[PDB]
Amino acid sequence: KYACPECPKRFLRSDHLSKHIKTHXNKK
Ligand SMILES: [Zn+2]
Repeated sequence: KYACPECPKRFLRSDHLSKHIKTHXNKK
């Protein structure tokens, strides 16, 4: 839950990381 799973961006907020990975996840 904590820290990034695919990119060296590791903080301490799992749910900042949820919507970080919801970055890992929509692009326009
Ligand atoms: Zn990341």
